[PDB]
Amino acid sequence: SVTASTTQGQQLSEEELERLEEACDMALELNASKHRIYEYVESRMSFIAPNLSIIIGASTAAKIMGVAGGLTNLSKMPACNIMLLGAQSVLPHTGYIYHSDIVQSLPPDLRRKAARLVAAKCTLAARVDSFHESTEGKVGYELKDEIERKFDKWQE
RNA sequence: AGCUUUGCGCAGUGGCAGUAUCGUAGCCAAUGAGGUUUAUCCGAGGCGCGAUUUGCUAAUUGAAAACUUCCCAAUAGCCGUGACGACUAGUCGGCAUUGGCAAUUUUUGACAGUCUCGAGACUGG
Repeated sequence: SVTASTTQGQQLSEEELERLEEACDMALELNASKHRIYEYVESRMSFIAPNLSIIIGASTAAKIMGVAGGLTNLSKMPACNIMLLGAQSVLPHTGYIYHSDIVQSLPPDLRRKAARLVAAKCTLAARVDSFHESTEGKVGYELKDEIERKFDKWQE
């Protein structure tokens, strides 16, 4: 309001205002579509791979389940490849679980090691939901408590 | 029967030893430590804290450097002299101590160097 009192800006057209209006309307369409996709992918990924979704987050769980080629290919991958799963001058030897929110929830030098912590345990989680045990996700909850317990252990 | 591999133990030669060797009871660690190289790859301990027995010998200071001393008194050659003694003023033997013992015959150095085949020669300017 303070800088709308002094804008130094000229008015738009009617075509310019309606062009910006439909641009903002399709932008809200893209935002609501993104959140609809997010809700569906978290629901169906908590059904398909509950423990991996609990550890990493179900969108990144779906990304590393897809680029590996499903759960039954994600299990028989080691922990040192699921770290680099989704890789490609921005950061090297990084996968989809380096740019996760739970691996960016810490200082920038605390990052790489944390990737190896989230890659290993979720690999266990991936193996745990390659067979259909722990459908409620208790292995994911226990391992995720272990993850952020180690994160709080490293932090001050 | 011989050869031989791997791990461990013992001893020995040699090498290394504070960017070395360990402890860790605190935490983490193959359910993955730690990764800038080659990363759909590698794979072992890591971070902190804390360390760096025993016998022998030398040397120094110190009065004393840790295994059951100092001090006084006396005892442990010959020419003269004094007595005692012996033998005829003289001689001899032993004992004793109240002066002396580097000037040719002795005990305060004619010795030292050299040369020749047990024996001699040369020099000491």
